Amino acid sequence: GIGTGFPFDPHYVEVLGERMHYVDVGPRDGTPVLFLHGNPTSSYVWRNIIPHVAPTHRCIAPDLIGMGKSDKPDLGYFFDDHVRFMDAFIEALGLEEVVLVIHDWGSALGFHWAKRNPERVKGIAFMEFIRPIPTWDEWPKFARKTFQAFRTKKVGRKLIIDQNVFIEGTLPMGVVRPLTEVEMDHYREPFLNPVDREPLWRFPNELPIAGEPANIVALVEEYMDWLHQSPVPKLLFWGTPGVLIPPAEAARLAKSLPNCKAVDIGPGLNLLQEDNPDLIGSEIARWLSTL
Ligand SMILES: [Ca+2]
Ligand SMILES: [Ca+2]
Ligand SMILES: [Ca+2]
Ligand SMILES: [Ca+2]
Repeated sequence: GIGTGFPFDPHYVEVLGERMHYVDVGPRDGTPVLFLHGNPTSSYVWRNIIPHVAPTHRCIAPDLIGMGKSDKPDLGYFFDDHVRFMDAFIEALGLEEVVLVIHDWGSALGFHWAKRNPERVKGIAFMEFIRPIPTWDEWPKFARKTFQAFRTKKVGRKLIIDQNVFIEGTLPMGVVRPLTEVEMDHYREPFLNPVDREPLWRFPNELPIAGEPANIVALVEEYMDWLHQSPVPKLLFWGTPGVLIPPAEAARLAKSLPNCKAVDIGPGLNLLQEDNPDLIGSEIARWLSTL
């Protein structure tokens, strides 16, 4: 019922000497909409949101370096690595201003880029995004020991790299409805070879939890500082119970952030796109027409 196909012609562009894959549809009339996925997804996660937006706006959805159909160089796949590649991807497309639609680690990339380039951002729609997590008590109990293991020396790489737990297990556990075997094939494909799973493991180790990694905590705090000042139009989707963003936090941010509307998508964990793609895509399209 929720679409499982990926009916988008591949686009490729060389970025720092590495080929990155992206979706590019819609009319080049006006401001393009840049969709940024997180862990462990790809542009596949936007496949049922894009068709609501492409009738009126150009839609661009890259696969992060080391993910999706993009090349897979020997990197640490730290956040800093993703910043370098995403900075250069956006410059390769010869764009000017954009609207961002961002999720999970794609939201850290998007917010950090918007803070450094605010004249180029005409709106941000965001969901289940990277915020500072003061203590492990704010991580959902049902996932807490596993994410602590992900961040434990030796233990975490055995789970994520050798056993592929983030794809086989954490991914479906971040979706309320069951994922199909075709959907799982699309998500599993980039990571069928264990040596290619480094980004799946480095990302949970980059989460800003209880002050560490200090560099991530600092950068995320700084773009949240910017978001609390900037007049940029903001659209916050949120679900219950969520994962990164509990309902109480969405409610706080909908009052504190300027020019922000919050949208309740109903039941949702992390991949809100997979539980209510039609509300998310439809409401982004309505919101775009008011900018
Ligand atoms: Ca090359
Ligand atoms: Ca650790
Ligand atoms: Ca299933
Ligand atoms: Ca602050």
